[PDB]
Amino acid sequence: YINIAEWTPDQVTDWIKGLDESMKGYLYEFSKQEIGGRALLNIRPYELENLGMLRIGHQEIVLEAVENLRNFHYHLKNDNLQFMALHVATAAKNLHRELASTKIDTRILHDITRTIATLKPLVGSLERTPFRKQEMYREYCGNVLKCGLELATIAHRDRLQPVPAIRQSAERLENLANFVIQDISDPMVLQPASLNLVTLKKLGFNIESSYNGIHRVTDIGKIEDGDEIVQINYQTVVGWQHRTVLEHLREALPDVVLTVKKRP
Amino acid sequence: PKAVYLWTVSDVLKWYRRHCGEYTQYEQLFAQHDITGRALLRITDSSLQRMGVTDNRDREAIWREIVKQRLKTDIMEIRDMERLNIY
Repeated sequence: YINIAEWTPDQVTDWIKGLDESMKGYLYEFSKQEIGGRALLNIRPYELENLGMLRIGHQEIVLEAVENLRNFHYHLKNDNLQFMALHVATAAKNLHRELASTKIDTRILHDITRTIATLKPLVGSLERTPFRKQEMYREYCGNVLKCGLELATIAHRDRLQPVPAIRQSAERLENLANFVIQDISDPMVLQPASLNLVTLKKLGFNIESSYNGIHRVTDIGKIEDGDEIVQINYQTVVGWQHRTVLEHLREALPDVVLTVKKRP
Repeated sequence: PKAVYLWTVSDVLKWYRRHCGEYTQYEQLFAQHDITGRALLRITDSSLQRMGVTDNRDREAIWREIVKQRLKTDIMEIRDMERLNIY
């Protein structure tokens, strides 16, 4: 059972410790104020400050990690291409509404970075099994990246009439997102993600860790390339640093049980 | 060409002097709050206020530089994803 909302304060500090070396100074206060899983999943900046975490850089370590933890705990059923495209469509429409003379407002520039951010999980999923080796999904990915590059380069001024050009790119990105939502009938885009326990008694895979602490199998029986490791011996590692995930796996002895998120 | 998410606090301070040179008085705020590159990608206008950048004109200028740096990083990451879709 991976009910993060039922985490004891000890499980919270166990997880907090793996985020960054900077967290070690705050574990005592998390335990003293009895921060459980429910309080962790909804933790706010002022509550981090009540715990003595006044450095905003340290707050953002927790908040970024908790945001990944929240997505794993609350929205695993929608962890698929369709709802990634829905996030893209939502951000693009939001950018479009905000646009309704030489200088682009900082707010508009900010909306563009937030819109581009939604492309990253969609594109990342398109470049993994089972979409990676399908010609239509590869062409679709290229169209999304071309539109995203258009948005970013116009915003960076890299490429006369910036607001109408940004508006056209936002509409095109919304249309591209709707291609998955409306035009594709592949059941894979609507398949929920599932968790599987993989027991190892040995083990030749490598772990590629994203910048934000998502750890996937690479360079490789019941484990395939691109599968995300969410626990090692029932310790949740979503959001952990790359180094501490390796340290936890190496110390796990020949007997390691991995909780693995699996690709459709 | 070090990616922003790898920037140390020292890297952020050097970036701040280069792009926010007219606002040197707030440089120590980034050091005191341990604004790494990872933190720089998550700072908002609100967190700059909370850090103590109270002047609206100063904060808007600094916030714009941070957003512009995110766009630069976005362009770099989009090109990396474009190469990953071709190879």
